[PDB]
Amino acid sequence: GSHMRGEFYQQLTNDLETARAEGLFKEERIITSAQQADITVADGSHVINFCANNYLGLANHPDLIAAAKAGMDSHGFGMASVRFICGTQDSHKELEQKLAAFLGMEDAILYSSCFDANGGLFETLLGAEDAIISDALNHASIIDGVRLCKAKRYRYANNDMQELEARLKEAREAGARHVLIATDGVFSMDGVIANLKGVCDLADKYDALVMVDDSHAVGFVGENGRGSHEYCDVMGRVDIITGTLGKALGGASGGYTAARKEVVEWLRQRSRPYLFSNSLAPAIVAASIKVLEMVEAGSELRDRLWANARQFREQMSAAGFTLAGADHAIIPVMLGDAVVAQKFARELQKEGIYVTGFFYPVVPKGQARIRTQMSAAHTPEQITRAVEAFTRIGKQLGVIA
Amino acid sequence: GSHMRGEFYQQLTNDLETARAEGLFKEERIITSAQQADITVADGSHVINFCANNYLGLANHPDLIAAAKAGMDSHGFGMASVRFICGTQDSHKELEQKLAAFLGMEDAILYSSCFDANGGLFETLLGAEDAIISDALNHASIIDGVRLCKAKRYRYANNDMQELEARLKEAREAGARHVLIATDGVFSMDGVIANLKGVCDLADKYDALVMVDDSHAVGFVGENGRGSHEYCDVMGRVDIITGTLGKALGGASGGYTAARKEVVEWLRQRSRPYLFSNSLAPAIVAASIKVLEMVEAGSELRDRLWANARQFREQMSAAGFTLAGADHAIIPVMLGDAVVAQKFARELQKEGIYVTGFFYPVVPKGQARIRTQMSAAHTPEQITRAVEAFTRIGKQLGVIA
Ligand SMILES: CC(=O)[C@H](NCc1c(COP(=O)(O)O)cnc(C)c1O)C(=O)O
Ligand SMILES: CC(=O)[C@H](NCc1c(COP(=O)(O)O)cnc(C)c1O)C(=O)O
Repeated sequence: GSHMRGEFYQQLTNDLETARAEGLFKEERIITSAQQADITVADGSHVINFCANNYLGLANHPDLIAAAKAGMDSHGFGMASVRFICGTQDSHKELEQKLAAFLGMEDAILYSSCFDANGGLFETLLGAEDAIISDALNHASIIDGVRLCKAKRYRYANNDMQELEARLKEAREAGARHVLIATDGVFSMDGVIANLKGVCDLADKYDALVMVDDSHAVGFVGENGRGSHEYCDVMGRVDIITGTLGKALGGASGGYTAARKEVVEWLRQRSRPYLFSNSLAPAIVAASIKVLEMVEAGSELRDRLWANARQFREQMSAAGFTLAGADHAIIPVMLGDAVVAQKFARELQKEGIYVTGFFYPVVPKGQARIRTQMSAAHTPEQITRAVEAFTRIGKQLGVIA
Repeated sequence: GSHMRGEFYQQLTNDLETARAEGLFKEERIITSAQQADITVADGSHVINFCANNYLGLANHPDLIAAAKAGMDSHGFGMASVRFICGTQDSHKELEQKLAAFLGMEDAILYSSCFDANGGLFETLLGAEDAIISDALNHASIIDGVRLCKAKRYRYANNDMQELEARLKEAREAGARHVLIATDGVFSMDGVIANLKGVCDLADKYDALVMVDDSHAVGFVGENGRGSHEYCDVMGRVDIITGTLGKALGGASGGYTAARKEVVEWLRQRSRPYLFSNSLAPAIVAASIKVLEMVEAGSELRDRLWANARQFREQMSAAGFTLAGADHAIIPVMLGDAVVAQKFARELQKEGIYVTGFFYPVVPKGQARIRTQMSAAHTPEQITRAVEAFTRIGKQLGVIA
């Protein structure tokens, strides 16, 4: 019979139509240009993109494209193999060495994404006798990595050092052997930088390891763009740092875990995504080696980005919008209702501003928002223009007075 | 205090030392050339690679490199965004449409790897009231995808249709709502092709969905290279098919899930790796569109691959070796002892043959082997050389008489 399978398919169709009615259906907008500030969409119109992880504006940089091409010319198109078989080229090692040095760590191991780095981290290093204490606002990739781990789990309210301490005492009282605190370096839907000084101080007091996902920090957060550990001045106090090559560092693909030598080598020996998934492509490896140099010499880019973030926040703050977070390129405009968020975004596009509405499940129901993201590429003029558009539409939709 | 953190690092060091003592430490060998049959290693010497997923020899093909370059010239280096925000270009949709048509499915959704396509599949479609029945030999990526799902789990011995039916009865009698059978199309460490005819017939009898991971079949298995569903004559009967772009289809990176339109759209709306991980890079998207045309152009590469597989299996079997599986490019030479596998691999490189030893945890302890993989790029002479080297070393080591 096909009664149950028929139901499976019918409920999917029903649930999709229901999502649409509730303003929860994500529609993909086709972009026909390369990733940059000024993009072109399907109908050929030009709009300013204010929602990319292209923080330093390098996603379409000539130098990275050139490096990628040179990489394919000398090292090929694909490895067609996981690292331990025949997927390790000299350039993979050069990149890992360069990454470890950049982050101030002993070694680094490559993955095809930070989602995988996180997924293949916890289960490999901790077990049933251990405990993991996570910030409740942690990224989905951290949560899923922790779900695959046998360690006892505990959670503390976002940036709440009082609860973190309570959970640490709880874990230790329960007899946990090794304890690890896991937190985003920057909470991506809120534009909030973690309180790593507070976290590390507690880690010392309770003998716990510290893991930080710096996907939305590496390359532009910190005076040398090293990440949240530099920004919070706890360099050397974070045991494990994971990151991505798909954000500020090029935006193509790839991720990694940087830590002490023992951790990294054990990950190479037992991390499932590393053992059972393709090695990073030569084009990405080559371009990533080049991007780290561009980042190290990107002080002017960071200055621009930082100036852009303060301009947009200051101006939107003056306009009366409710904005989450502080001191980061991610500036979420809080709207609550998903239908209003989608409408606001569509109206903004008519005004030449490209942003996306965020709603369940990427963010909680009732807490919909438009997460804007500044880039070093944006000009003061574009930002003023975006602000004037947000203000006009915000007033028309009853979002602001 | 720091007793526990100190112990954490010491134990990792102890674990590493214990691993190499038992012949379970994987050393990576640096390759300085592009991926191909005749590769170059660190010291500049040339060796023939018989352990790559480069089934059609396209990993360093000039047409793919050219397509990748053109893709970057028009679409940039990276998307620096997940698909629903600003990571969808016209080319992403084009590739998904081409993949769907190629596989004989309604639609397809791209991921950065098949590891993640599997990881983000099950949890999104099934829940606590459902059941997943898995072939015991399933790949780690399927297993980890199932581990994130709340559905009740059942396992059946590899290719055991009797036990598969037993579990289907068990699940249904237990009151399961939706039941899904999950299986590799080709089991990668053994070179065994799944019995999809038997699986699908049973799926109909018990009203169950069927999922197949065709990573080691898409592009070269089947008269038209469509995969195990074509080979087993069950095209259209497999509800969900996942695959990779990192094997026969180029070998760079990327994965996908193909299924009915409503399944695919629901995945776009709720699959975690899709919502919270970078969109596929333009270079890979472009090259992938080209590779599908290359696979379709004719049967020449597939013919050579199968002739090569036939030759190696016949010659190695006549030479006295114990081999696993049948009828596939993957031809495992069973050695049992990890120390012997490691030694055999090293001795083979001295003879100009590059293969790798496989042991715990990639395969059970006591079941070490050297998994060879034929490629359309291999020549009859290279294979004969390989067989002669294997024979010579095998006799020297006492693996064969
Ligand atoms: C290369 C191997 O040794 C082989 N590959 C992994 C694999 C995947 C993952 O593909 P991605 O690189 O993540 O796109 C998916 N399914 C299967 C069945 C396999 O084998 C392996 O694991 O042996
Ligand atoms: C692009 C977003 O909207 C943002 N990015 C994801 C993310 C990752 C995954 O990086 P990969 O693309 O897998 O290399 C890892 N950590 C964090 C903290 C985030 O946010 C997002 O999720 O909102």
